[PDB]
Parts: sequence; C-alpha cells; structure tokens
Amino acid sequence: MKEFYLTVEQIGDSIFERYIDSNGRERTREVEYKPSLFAHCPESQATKYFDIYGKPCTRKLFANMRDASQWIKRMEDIGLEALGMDDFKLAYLSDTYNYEIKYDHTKIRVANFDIEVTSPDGFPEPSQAKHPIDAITHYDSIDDRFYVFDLLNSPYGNVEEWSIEIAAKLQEQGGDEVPSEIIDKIIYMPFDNEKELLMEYLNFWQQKTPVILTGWNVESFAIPYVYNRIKNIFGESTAKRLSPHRKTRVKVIENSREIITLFGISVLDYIDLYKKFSFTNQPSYSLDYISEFELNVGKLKYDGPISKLRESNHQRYISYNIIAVYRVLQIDAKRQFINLSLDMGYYAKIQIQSVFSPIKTWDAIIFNSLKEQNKVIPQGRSHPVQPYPGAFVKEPIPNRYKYVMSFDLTSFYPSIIRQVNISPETIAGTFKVAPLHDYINAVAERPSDVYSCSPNGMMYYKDRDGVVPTEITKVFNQRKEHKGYMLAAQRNGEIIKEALHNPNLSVDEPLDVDYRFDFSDEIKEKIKKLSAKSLNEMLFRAQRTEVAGMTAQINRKLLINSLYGALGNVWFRYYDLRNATAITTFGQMALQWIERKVNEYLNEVCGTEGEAFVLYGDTDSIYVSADKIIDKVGESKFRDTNHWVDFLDKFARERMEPAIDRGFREMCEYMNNKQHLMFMDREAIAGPPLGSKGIGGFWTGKKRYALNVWDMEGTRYAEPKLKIMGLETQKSSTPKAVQKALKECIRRMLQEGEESLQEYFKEFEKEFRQLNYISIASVSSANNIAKYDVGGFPGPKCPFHIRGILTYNRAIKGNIDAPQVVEGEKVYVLPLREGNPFGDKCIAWPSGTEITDLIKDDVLHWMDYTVLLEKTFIKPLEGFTSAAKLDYEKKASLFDMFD
DNA sequence: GCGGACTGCTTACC
Ligand SMILES: Cc1cn([C@H]2C[C@H](O)[C@@H](COP(=O)(O)OP(=O)(O)OP(=O)(O)O)O2)c(=O)[nH]c1=O
Ligand SMILES: [Ca+2]
Ligand SMILES: [Ca+2]
Ligand SMILES: [Ca+2]
Ligand SMILES: [Ca+2]
Ligand SMILES: [Ca+2]
Ligand SMILES: [Ca+2]
Ligand code: NA
Ligand code: NA
Ligand code: NA
Ligand code: NA
Ligand code: NA
Ligand code: NA
Repeated sequence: MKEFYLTVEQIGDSIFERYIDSNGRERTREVEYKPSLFAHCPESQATKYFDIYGKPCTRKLFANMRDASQWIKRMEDIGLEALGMDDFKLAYLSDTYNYEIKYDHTKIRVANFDIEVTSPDGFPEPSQAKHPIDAITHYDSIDDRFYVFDLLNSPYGNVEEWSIEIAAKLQEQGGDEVPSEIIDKIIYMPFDNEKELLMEYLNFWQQKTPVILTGWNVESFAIPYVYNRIKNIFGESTAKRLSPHRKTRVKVIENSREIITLFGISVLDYIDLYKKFSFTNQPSYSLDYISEFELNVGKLKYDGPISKLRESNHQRYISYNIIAVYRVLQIDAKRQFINLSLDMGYYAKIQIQSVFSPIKTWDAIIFNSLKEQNKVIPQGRSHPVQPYPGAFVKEPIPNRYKYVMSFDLTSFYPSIIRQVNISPETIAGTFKVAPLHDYINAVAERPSDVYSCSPNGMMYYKDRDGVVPTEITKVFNQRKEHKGYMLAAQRNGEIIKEALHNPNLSVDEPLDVDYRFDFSDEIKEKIKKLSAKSLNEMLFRAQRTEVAGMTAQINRKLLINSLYGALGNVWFRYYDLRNATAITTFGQMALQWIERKVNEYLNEVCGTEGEAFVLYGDTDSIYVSADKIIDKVGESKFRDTNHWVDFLDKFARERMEPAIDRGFREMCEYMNNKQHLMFMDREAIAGPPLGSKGIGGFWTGKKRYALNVWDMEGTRYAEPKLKIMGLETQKSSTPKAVQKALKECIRRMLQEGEESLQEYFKEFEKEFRQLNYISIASVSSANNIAKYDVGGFPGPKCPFHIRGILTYNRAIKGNIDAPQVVEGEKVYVLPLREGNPFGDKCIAWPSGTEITDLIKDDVLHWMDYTVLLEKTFIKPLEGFTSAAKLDYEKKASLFDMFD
C-alpha cells in the first residue's frame, strides 16, 4: 500500500514523524529536514521557480531549519521578501508525500479516554492535580477494547473490585446496564495504589501510543490532570513519557489554567469537534446532556453527589466511567467527526489537529497546489483589521403570507469566486464603479469587455485559471456528492414514514439497501409490506445515513465558505479585501438583480404590473409570494393540499427556474464573467393545509419568520414541517418548555388558525406553573463575571444573568462542596419574586444540572412564574401574533353583553 | 415614575 503519515513535529533541527509504512506497520523516524525558501532574483538569472505573479526566484537550500529561520529574520532586517512555506512541517509533509494520500483508518490508533477524580473540596484543578486519579477507561480503536484502570485503595476510601456481572445487569436488576455489546471488550485491571496504576498506565500508553487522542474535555481536563498528577508524583521526566518524543509544552493562562501540548500526538477533543462541526448551539455541554440529545439515552442517574459516588457506590462509579467513554464512541458513530477530520487532514496534508483552523487548512492546500506548478508562495504580511461590507438583506413588510415559494443559489460565495475567477494571482485591474443600484438596474456602463468583473470595481483575467477557484471547485464537488447522498436518504426517510401508516401485521426483517440512493421501484414495492418493527428500524437506518451525509456535506460547505472568509482575515497568507469585497458586492448585485428579474417575470406571466412578488430575501435567497399564482388557477381546481404543492413545484421548476437562468445568464454577460455559475433552484413550498384556517406563514422582520412547509429541495414531507428562523423557538437561551409552547402556537397559527391558537394559549397559561423548573429556566453564556463583581454584588451595568450568578455565589458562599459557576460556560437563569430570601430579582446556576440541594427548595418556592410567563412566553407571542395580525386572546366586543 | 435613545451582551441568519 501507499505510505501515509500519522503525526509530524518540528523539534529544533529535526522533523519527528510517525507514519504507516508500505507494509502497514507503524514506524517513527527522525529526519534532519533540509528546507528551502525563496528570494526574488533578476530576470537574467534562469530558473524554474516564479512567484504567483510571475516574478522569478532563486531557491535557497538551508543546512537545517534553524538556519532557514534566521535567514527569514535577516531578510526582514534587510527589508526584502522571503518567500516559501515558513511552516516547515507542512513543507516536509508536502515533500514526503507528493501524491494524493489514500489512508487506512484501521491502521490509525484512535484512543478514547476519560478519567475519574474524587475530590472532597470542589472541582479538582488539573493544574494543581492534588487528588488521586481513581479510575481511567481507555478505549483503543485498534484492539477494539476498553482498558479499565481501577483504583481500589485511596486516601478517600477503600473499595471492592468492580463486578462485570453486576455491571451488565439491568438497572431494574440492581445492575448498571453497561451496554451488552461492549461487555466482552472490557479489560479490567484493579490496583492497590495510585502509583502502580499510573505507572501501569504509562507502560500501557507506550505499547499503545495514541495517534488521535480524543474524549470529552480531554484537552482541558483529562490530559492536563494526568500529566500534572504524574509530574507531581514521579517528576517531569516520567510525565513526558506521554509524548512519543518525550517533548511536551506547558502553555499557561492566568485567571491557574494549563493546556499541555503532547508532541507526536494529535489531540482532537470531541467537545471541540462537536462545537465546530455539529451546527448546534446547546444550553449545556455535559456529556450527559449531549448524549441525551444525540442518542436519546437516559441520564446516568446516581444517588448522592459525585464527590461521594465512589465511596458509596464504587460499582456504579466505574460502570459510569466505562459508559462515558462508550457514549463518545456512539456519538461519533453517528456524527462521524473523526472520519471528517482524518479526511480533511490528509486532503490538505496537515497535522490532523489543524482541521480546527480553516486558514492553516487552506494555506496548506493552496501551497501544495502551487508547489506542483513550481510556483512560490508569498510571504505572510502584517495587516490592520478593517471592517468591510457583506450581504444584502431585504426589509420585509411584517405580515402573514399564505402561499410562499423560496429560491436559493447553490454555494453562493464559492460560486461567485469560480464565476468571476477571483484569486490572488488573477487580478487584472480596476474600473470606475457606478453606484451599486446602477448595476442592479442595468443602467451602468459595462465595466469591461476584456476582463471578468465585480461591481466593487475589480477586474480578473478570464483565461488564466486561479489557484483559489481551482481548489475551491475540487472541495465543492465533494460537497455536492455528499449532499446528494443526504437528500436521497431524506427522501427515503419520508417514503418509510408514509409506509408507517400501513403497518402490515407480521414478523419481518429490515431490507438490505443503500439509503444513499433513491429506493428502486422493487424496493419501494417491498416496503409497503413490512410492519412497525422492520419499518421503524429502516427509518432509523435511513436517518443515520442522512446524518452521516449531513456531516460530510455541511462541513465541506463550511470549509469552502471559510476560504471566502479567510480572504477577509489578516492572518491569511492571501488576505485581500479587494477580493473579499469583490465577492460580497457581487453578491449584493446578484440578489437584487434577480429580485427585479423575478418581479418582472411574474408581473408579466401573471398579467399584473408593478406588484412586488418577492417579499423577502437574505444574501442569496428570495421568498416569492405565490398567492396570485394560486389564485390564477383558483383553489377550487385542487383536490387536496398535495395538489397545489405539485402545481407550484411544477410551476417553479418549468417556468420560474428557466426564467431565472436567463436572468443570471444576462448578468454574467454584463460582468463578462468567466463562467455562468449562478444556479438558483427552488427551496421551500409553503402554505396552509387546503380548506383550513391556517395562515401558512409570517414575518416579523429581518431574519425572523415561520413557514408551513410541504416540500423542501425535492423532499415531499409526509407531514408538513415548520421552517422557523430567528424566532425564540430557535434560540438556546429560550427555556425548553417555552420553545415547545411557542412552537405549538406557531404550528396552530400556520396550520389551524386564530381560534385554535387562543385555545392552546388559554390552556398553557392555566397549567404552565406545573412545569419543571429546569424546563422553564432561561439559558445564557456567562462572560466576564468578575468584571461586574463588586463585593459579591452587581457592579454598574451588570447584565441580568450575571446578576443571577452573583445571587447564587452569595447563596452558596462558604460551602466548598457547592457547584461553582464557570467563567465562559453557560448557566440556567430564573427570576425571583419580591421578598425572596436571596435578596435579588434573579438567580443563576451551571446549565445542564440540578441546582444544589442547599438552595433548591427555596428557589422552587420563590420562582417568579408571572415574570417567566410574560417575559419569555407572552412577549414573544405578542410579536408573532401582531406581525401576522392575530390575537392570542379573545378581544372584547360589543357582543360581550349578550348571554 | 418612566419612555425613548444609546450601550453591552447574547444569540441568531446568512
Ligand atoms: C452559512 C454561511 C453562509 N455564508 C455566506 C456564504 C454562502 O455562500 C452565503 C449563503 O449561505 P447559504 O445559502 O446558507 O449556503 P450556501 O449558498 O453557501 O451553499 P448552499 O446554499 O447550497 O447550502 O452566505 C458564510 O459566509 N458563512 C456561513 O457559515
Ligand atoms: Ca501493589
Ligand atoms: Ca445558498
Ligand atoms: Ca403496508
Ligand atoms: Ca454567459
Ligand atoms: Ca436550475
Ligand atoms: Ca438548493
Ligand atoms: Na469524568
Ligand atoms: Na432499565
Ligand atoms: Na506541580
Ligand atoms: Na398496502
Ligand atoms: Na404587462
Ligand atoms: Na441562502
């Protein structure tokens, strides 16, 4: 097989690399890499190297990496540019692996681990590491085994061995319900003291050294705690055995927080993977909370506080440690962020941990792309931060909208890049710009007949291929493939959801199919014969396939969009606001241009004139009021809801899209662009159910609307799905129960009507005080707590949630055992009625947790339900209903005087 | 006593 790297590090004049050889074995080699950098030279000096602008350069080979660094500094002192890859690790990887890396994941040691630390005095600071590590579970992906290190003897208690029999038993059975599919993969090891556990762990680590190291919060807790604990006990030299190169780096942040860097290891903390790649914003990021959200597994329920869990129930203590490690594996099997990371990493030829940085990722990609043409990359330069203009957003008239069709452009900014051919080395020149609306209205003089143009004034060559458009097209093509798989899985999902209305009573088995492809007629035929058993399991498998596809497409989308954004970041080698602005300005033109073209087409094809059909639009989308389109054919001529949905689908697909294609084709001509790539396709088909009192949709303002959707990008929903953007139902700061209640109000408004809404509202208002306090608590990040802390009391302009935290601190003040609110993390927030014993109007505590028993009963007693209902529920509901022009409560009328 | 304008903070949409 082709060789491929695992990890790479620069240590002085040496590149330390771990790699899988052509025989499949893991090796490690120390290479004294001789890097090359470049300097401009006279034209007369023949060469094969040129910078991206065509200027010749001479290659400077250095005896070592240190000599190359010094040269860079002297070239700075002289005042001349030093070209080439200054991150020598990237240069090494590029040289060593001059080919598309095909890797074998089964050969990469992926380690998932989690540790337990009993601490009687609050959170055990990893920097201090004063308390014993009394449990470690370490999953090795090559062995496919859970290595469990259990401390039986500790200054905090002596305990019996953990029982795997009991662990496997149902909770109802007194057991721990450690998933049966892993019981056989557990390798259990008890220890009579910590030193022996730790030393044993280090020896295990040496035989099975992680390449990818992950887990939940491993970077901020597990790793630094293990490192410092071992360092405190055995000394630093022993601690450094955690690095296959015996080199670590302690980077410190004073508030004492430490982040350790283990050379030769790529740490991908899963919480960081999840935050960057999941596209969620969660009220809490405890593994308990995320596991529930992702896998629908129950919360690991134990009696008593964690600080006393080991002493009282060591059996469950260890089982929960094992389960916590497995839950991250389960989440990854679903989301597949480790696969994504490996993929990206080997594509760009970077350290795997650098997938968190789109700039490093693209710098490496572009660099490799340019290296192949014997071209030389420019030196990084210093730039001041500058604001610059972005997308256009249409101000919508607040109102209801019965029938709505939406259209969106495909990969807008990356497409704009490819079309215009925007790249650092494809810049041709500039032109005198007319006001933006002159280009939008097609009044302005054609910018150029020789070059490709943006309305920001930039001109680019139409013949020369750009390195940026070239490499952004490659990833875009990947993105497009996976989206195909995603949508197919989605369409298959719906097919199964409908079939679940004819559950055929029988004992059957789930059909063998690749959900990434639209079910064949044969398969669709079979499906209509299965029962809830086989159907529900195919639905699950279809949804897992869809999610896997989502991860792959949405993060390649993120990557390419991040290349756009990078052009607007001063730390990007190819930073250039000429290009970044060329993209955004072109975008503003494109959108408002098609707004006009679409309006023109519809006023004509409908017959009317001067009517505004586009009611809203954001960046690259338009929402077309389709009332007049439906009215033409009249509602009578429709058999059911699905009928007119078919109608609009066909209408948009047959008439509107070709018209839009024509509109953009002309625009591309106007700007003399390299290639027409403005592909606007239909998005949503929304409207109330046929013959109902539902309003279909509504807008309250920019980025705040709801739509009752029947079709989305070709997927016809078995049941109508609510598309809600911006509204309180979508925000993580909104209490769970309020989100749910607000959503039902919206569903009722859009699907059923005013009467139904008032019915539900009256009900919710009556019963809402029985809601669990957590479900009705607000959520918020807690930044700069100390900034507003004046003697434990709110300083000037102290934010509401911060006030709540202070209230909390005072309430628990003194109790070293009470849960502490962490700077930067999130908190639940509740209002307290006047006269409460807390001495303030609100209180806050760490999100995703029950508030400490110390004060729980008092908080429950003094909750201000009235303020809760009015601030979090009624006010937003008032905004929804006012805009749509409805009332959530029956108004008083002249009829109120009749019996 | 408190509404309207401005600010900080937070969390959306693209
Ligand atoms: C979502 C998102 C969009 N944008 C910009 C660039 C996008 O092209 C533009 C529109 O975003 P989107 O229309 O939401 O997504 P997309 O057009 O890039 O690709 P697709 O529609 O097929 O899913 O807004 C960002 O810069 N960053 C982002 O995270
Ligand atoms: Ca011993
Ligand atoms: Ca788009
Ligand atoms: Ca059936
Ligand atoms: Ca054209
Ligand atoms: Ca099309
Ligand atoms: Ca689309
Ligand atoms: Na833990
Ligand atoms: Na159970
Ligand atoms: Na120490
Ligand atoms: Na049937
Ligand atoms: Na006309
Ligand atoms: Na969009």
